[PDB]
Amino acid sequence: MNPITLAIIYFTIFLGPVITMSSTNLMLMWVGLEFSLLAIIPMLINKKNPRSTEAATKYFVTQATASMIILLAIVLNYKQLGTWMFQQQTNGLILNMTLMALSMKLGLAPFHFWLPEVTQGIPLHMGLILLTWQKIAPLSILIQIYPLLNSTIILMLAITSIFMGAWGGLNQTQMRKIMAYSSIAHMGWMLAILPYNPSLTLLNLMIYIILTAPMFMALMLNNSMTINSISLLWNKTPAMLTMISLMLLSLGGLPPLTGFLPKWIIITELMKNNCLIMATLMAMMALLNLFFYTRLIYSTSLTMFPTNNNSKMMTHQTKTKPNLMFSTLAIMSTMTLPLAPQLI
Amino acid sequence: LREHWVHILVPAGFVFGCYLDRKDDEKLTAFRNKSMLFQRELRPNEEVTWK
Amino acid sequence: DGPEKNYEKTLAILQIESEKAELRLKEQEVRRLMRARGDGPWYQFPTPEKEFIDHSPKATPDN
Amino acid sequence: MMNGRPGHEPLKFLPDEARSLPPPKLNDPRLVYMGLLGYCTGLMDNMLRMRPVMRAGLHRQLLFVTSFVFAGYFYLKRQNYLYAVKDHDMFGYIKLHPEDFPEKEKKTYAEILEPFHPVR
Amino acid sequence: MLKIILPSLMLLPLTWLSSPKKTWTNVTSYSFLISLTSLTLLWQTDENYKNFSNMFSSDPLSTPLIILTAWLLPLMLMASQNHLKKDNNVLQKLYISMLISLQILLIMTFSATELIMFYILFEATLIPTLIIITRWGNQTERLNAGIYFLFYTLIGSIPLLIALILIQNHVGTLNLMILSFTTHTLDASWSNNLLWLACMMAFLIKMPLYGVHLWLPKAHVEAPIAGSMILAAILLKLGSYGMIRISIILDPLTKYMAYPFILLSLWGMIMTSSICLRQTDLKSLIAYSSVSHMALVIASIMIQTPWSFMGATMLMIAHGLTSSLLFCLANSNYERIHSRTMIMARGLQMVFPLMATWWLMASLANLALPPSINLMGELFITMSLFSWSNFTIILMGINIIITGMYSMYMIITTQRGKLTNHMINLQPSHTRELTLMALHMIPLILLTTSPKLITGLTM
Amino acid sequence: FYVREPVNAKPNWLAVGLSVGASVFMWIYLIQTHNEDVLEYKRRNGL
Amino acid sequence: GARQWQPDIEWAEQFSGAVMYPSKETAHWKPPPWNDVDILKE
Amino acid sequence: MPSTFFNLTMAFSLSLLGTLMFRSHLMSTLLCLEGMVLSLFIMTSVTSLNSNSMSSMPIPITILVFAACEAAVGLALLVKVSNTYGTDYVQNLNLLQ
Amino acid sequence: ARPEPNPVIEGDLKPAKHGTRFFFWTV
Amino acid sequence: KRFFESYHEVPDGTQCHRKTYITTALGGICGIIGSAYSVSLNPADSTLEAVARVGRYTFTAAAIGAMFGLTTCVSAQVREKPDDPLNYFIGGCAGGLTLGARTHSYGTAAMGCVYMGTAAALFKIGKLEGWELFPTPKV
Amino acid sequence: QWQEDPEPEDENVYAKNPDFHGYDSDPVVDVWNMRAVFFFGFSIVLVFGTTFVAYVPDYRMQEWARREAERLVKYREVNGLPIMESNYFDPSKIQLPEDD
Amino acid sequence: PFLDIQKKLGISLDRHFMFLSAEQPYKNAARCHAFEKEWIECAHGIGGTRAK
Ligand SMILES: CCCCCCCCCCCCCCCCCC(=O)OC[C@H](COP(=O)(O)OCCN)OC(=O)CCCCCCCCCCCCCCCCC
Repeated sequence: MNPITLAIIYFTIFLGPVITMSSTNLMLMWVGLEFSLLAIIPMLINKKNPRSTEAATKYFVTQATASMIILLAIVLNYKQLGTWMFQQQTNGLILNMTLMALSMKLGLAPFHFWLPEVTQGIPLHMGLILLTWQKIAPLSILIQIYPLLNSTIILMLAITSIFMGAWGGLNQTQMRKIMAYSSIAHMGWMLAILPYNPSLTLLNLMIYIILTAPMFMALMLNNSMTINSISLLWNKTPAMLTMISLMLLSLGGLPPLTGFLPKWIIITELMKNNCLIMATLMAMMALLNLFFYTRLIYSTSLTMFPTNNNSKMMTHQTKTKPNLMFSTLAIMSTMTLPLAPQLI
Repeated sequence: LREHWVHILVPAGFVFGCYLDRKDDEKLTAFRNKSMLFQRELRPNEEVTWK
Repeated sequence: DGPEKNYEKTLAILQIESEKAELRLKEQEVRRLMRARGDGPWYQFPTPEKEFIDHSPKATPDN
Repeated sequence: MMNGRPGHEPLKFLPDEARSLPPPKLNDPRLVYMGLLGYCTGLMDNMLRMRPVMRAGLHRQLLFVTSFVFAGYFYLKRQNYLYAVKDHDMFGYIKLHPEDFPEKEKKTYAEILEPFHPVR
Repeated sequence: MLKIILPSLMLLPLTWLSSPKKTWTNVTSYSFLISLTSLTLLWQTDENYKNFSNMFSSDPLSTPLIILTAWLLPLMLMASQNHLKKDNNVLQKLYISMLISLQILLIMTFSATELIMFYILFEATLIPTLIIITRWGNQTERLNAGIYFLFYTLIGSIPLLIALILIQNHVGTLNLMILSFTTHTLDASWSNNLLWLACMMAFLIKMPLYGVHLWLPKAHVEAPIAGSMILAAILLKLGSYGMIRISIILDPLTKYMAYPFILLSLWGMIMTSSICLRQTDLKSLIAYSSVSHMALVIASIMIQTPWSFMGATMLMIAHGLTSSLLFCLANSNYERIHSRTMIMARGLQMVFPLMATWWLMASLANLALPPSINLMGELFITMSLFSWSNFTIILMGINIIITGMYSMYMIITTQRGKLTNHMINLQPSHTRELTLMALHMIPLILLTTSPKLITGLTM
Repeated sequence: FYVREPVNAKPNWLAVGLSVGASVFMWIYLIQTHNEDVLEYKRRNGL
Repeated sequence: GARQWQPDIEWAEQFSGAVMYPSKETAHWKPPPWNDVDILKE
Repeated sequence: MPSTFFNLTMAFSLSLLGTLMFRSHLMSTLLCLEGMVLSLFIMTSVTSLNSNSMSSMPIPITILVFAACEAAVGLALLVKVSNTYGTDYVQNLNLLQ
Repeated sequence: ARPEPNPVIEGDLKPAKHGTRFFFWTV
Repeated sequence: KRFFESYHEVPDGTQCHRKTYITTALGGICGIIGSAYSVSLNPADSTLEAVARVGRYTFTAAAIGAMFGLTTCVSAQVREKPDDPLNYFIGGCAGGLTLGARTHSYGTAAMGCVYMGTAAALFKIGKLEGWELFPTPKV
Repeated sequence: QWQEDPEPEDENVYAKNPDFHGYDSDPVVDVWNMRAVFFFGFSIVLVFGTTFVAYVPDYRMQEWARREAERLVKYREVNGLPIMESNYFDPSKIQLPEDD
Repeated sequence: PFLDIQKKLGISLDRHFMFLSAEQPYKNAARCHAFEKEWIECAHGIGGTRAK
């Protein structure tokens, strides 16, 4: 990429979420969403492999129709209130549209089909951006409008996502898609507490970002899109085997690690609000997510899979190092739990 | 302290431990002597009942 | 040091824990009230800036 | 939640009102934890990059133990404020709306009669 | 209680920093002394429990265990110096640290005031244990065993998480001290009848009940000796400690919500005891012995009579020490024999004279010989169970007859009969093997002299 | 030595001085902030 | 004299294939090309 | 207007049903997608015009400017697809399964 | 007539009571 | 919607007809929705084949609906105890069995019975204890 | 077939180091890993520990209660009071629900 | 909004034109300019829960 283009695109992919967050005029929030859509598509097809064009053409159609639905909500509001922004008075259907639409861009629940497929055809790098710096934008729009959205729908999309994400993940063996599925799940918890305590959505996101960003830079350190590929981690780079183990169990909710806090406080907030029906079912299938996380643990760490002879050749050569971010985001993530009170 | 710096690790933990457990007392010192069963009046030249 | 220290220490531990418990419950009641009442600093949702209206002489009578 | 409060500083980290609160003792267990959390980050880095774990980057080890800790004092300083605002806010309401949070009289056990289920 | 804990943490720095050749002695020697500091908690010259500080407390029920948890780390590190002596010098220092963290975590869990501190530390102990079982497990099936050990505990665990957050909202603090001195009386609704099950089920799972105990036979089979010692001696008892402190609340329901478990346990005690009678794997038989002798405990922590409780406290500490002793000697046969089969290796006393004396005393502890805390324990649970219903003696009476039979069969077909003709010649006994045993039984003899210390909260 | 020399054999002396020097600026600002803070706290309140 | 059983080739095999728990039809599915580039052309 | 505003809204839903029920060629979809932007542009312009809200007319056009590029990206993906398959049928986009 | 503004909680901040009242974090 | 709700208004065990009708509808509605997702994804081969599947799923679901309704109502009638999770469990027990049959599998009937019945029982308890599902934020 | 190592035999550590104590292969580490384990294990835990545990005084007050009983039984019997009166919390203190 | 970089920076690129009573070009007040004013000077200082 002519480095100039790289700058323009990257600026847009970054001006995209930032305009959304900063503005209050919904319109300006919509174009923030629109830019993000335009900026991400070029990077998605960088290899320009036949799989890639498929990825982008899906991502784009799914993103575009949702963008149009979000605009329709703003256009309708404009006629039910002269304001260009959702208010207490807003017709309920107007808000529900925004939930469905925004739940498509974020890819939650019954609209979770595009994400796993685009996460499969894009590079590991652009995978991260597509999973974590593109969720900030839509979520911002929701978090702003939380007082007004429906508790019922969110919960249904929340629970569905948790289930779909979990069930989908169990079968998958491609890593990119295992992560895509996890993101659907975590995204679910986040949207469950939005109606009740938005501030916790912003924790269940950061922690997801501080967990997923190290996890993916791990997958690419050896650029392994297969579990079999990550399983030979012990030969290619032995040290990351320890933290890859804890980060994945952290992604699932197991108690000593940082990953428990988001689930724990979301459950505490939902029980405070009396959803002890919903919270219980979510926590239970949340346990399904750890099963596929630990199955990967087995292959990568607790058991040593056999390796090819050429692996000795790659050992010889100095391994290009993992950026510092890995460490700082691996530790702050695997073990901050002793510092939970200040996080929330 | 040479080649013996790995023998004074655990022992040192103990001391630090005792330093904290006697510091926890310092914090939880309300009802110092204000408890009912043990509320004696200060004996001459004694600062506080239990330290 | 004695029976005195633990008895008095345990009572201090109970007072902190009793007072923390009463406050945690009162929070949940205050937070129920301000959400529905909207009469307290928490849960004060926004409505558009008054500063952006225009009470200036318009171009038509009757604004 | 706490946003929308009167006087809210729209983008500030810790409003000066937080000056009134005590500063976090530098050795607060938490800041000390952040320190250890940091040292470990450093050690971990050395490990992932295949360097002598402890005897390398003794400059970095310091940057880490000293970056994390620096961050702590100024974060904890805030989180401490946020919690302190929460009481100001909470306690105040209990009073301004007194009737809703009425003091209750608890009958001495002598009076109350909890039923006795025998184990037998 | 930060001397039983901080000095413990520092063990981790010592296992890592120390020389590869000297790593073993620094760690084992120091934790022996760590146990000596643990003995200070036993100085209770008054009834008042010792609330060290806000988060850390030790009452009669926890103190007898914290000392056992600190005591076994030395022993665990002495029983795994053989296997794990074939490792790369960084696999060892990981195993040693894993064992160290278990008692750090277990010491805190047994010494925790806030019930959810119990939960976080409670369910954390699975991480160190699963690594010990899966990473170093000899058999092809440990991946499976690890899954069983993680899911059975985890599915039970999330209900307890919801329940404890639930009581905090209902009462306003999960502090065991207050919860005790506050009025929490459930109201026998249909919902409460569920709360009770939510709180007890997670504890009932790791304390193998007849219905959910399949995890323990599978786990101890492929687990390394140190993991099997930890699971039998401290890990299973985590479930019992939890049931004692959690049933302070949920006071009214267990009067009538316990029948299901009580009957599950007493019939379970008979069947688990009996299948020990024909099981070819020795580690298998000890594990089911552990299920049955722990089925007695869930039937005393539910009858809830003063004697039951301390019968339970007596038996849990006693059976913990005895089971390990049995799992430790089973390993010594396994390492020379190279097979877990009970039928092979017949006649060992002829070739290992002393280990057989340790085998005999371990079996007599296993069955209830009378000048032993093991018998005092069962005698007491038996008494209360009889009080609950005189008929209970029949079922707790078929178990005693069966328990005698399998305990002696382990001695009769492993340590007597004609010697096996020529298995790989059995090298003589190391002094470590014998001490690891002596260290288990000498405390069993000393505790039996003064049973008062391990009697529980009730008495 | 190495046929392909390391890129790190002799220290990046800049990376030392911005790593060491940065940390010593952190402390001198941090310790300053605390004592300064303590004072503000004391005067802003009773003492 | 002990070799904790490290996984053999066969244990590894299962984790290959585009789906772990293959269905009767989904069994036909073939692992995606490692290069992320396909052979189709015409 | 209230009456008409309905027709435009259903036009957007009929265009919604279109883009959410593909059939062969993609260019049809993208084309449908555009049918919505026209309906949104018409509705935004209509209400702005009968609310005499001139401060908002900027939006009716910002909507079109962003929608045009959006479509530009969409068509470049389309050209990319009938360069890799040469038939532009939503039918062959299934490698990712 | 317009409605009145929500009342204003008043005073100065004092270190929070008993500290973060989180789960057993004696803070 | 005033309809479905009616199921709850009249005391359980009474007016089984209405109960069975309502329960049958809900199952059937779910059948349609379920078939729809089943046809939209994993499509059929011929329109008729899919119309059949819609029918199959609809009927099976309608059946589980009926037997649940019928069994629970009658169990309560015969047992004379209106408020008892057990009534529903027997009902859920039956419902699962119908599913098992339609799927021609004894095993499914097993899991079906336990899982389905338990769920229904919990519904009864839920109603009896006034459990709130999808609650409004009241913090 | 794939490449893997041939089964490693287990050494008869008792063939060399005929004084093997079971802790480590080289002899001096072994000796110094039992001279410190029997010592810290038996010599100052089973001995010093049992000494200290034996001398814990009046554990859980059961040495105090066998005297307090004796003076209460001494006092109650001589003054003619019932040795264990039948209600503990005095009836006067209790305010029984009056109606029922 | 989520990140108020506008109030902080003091800039008002997105607030001046959110309601019908905002400054209309050439001071051509829109329909309802009277009401919306009356409905937002009312709900100013009173949060939504009590602006409803
Ligand atoms: C709350 C407790 C939570 C659980 C704590 C205990 C479990 C820690 C997590 C373990 C997860 C991984 C398990 C499997 C690890 C396999 C490691 C392995 O195969 O060895 C190679 C690896 C890297 O090798 P390298 O260091 O490059 O040199 C040796 C080359 N063969 O060698 C290494 O990786 C060496 C470094 C390993 C990491 C050391 C960790 C030590 C144990 C940490 C315990 C922390 C306890 C905290 C207690 C808190 C209480 C409040």
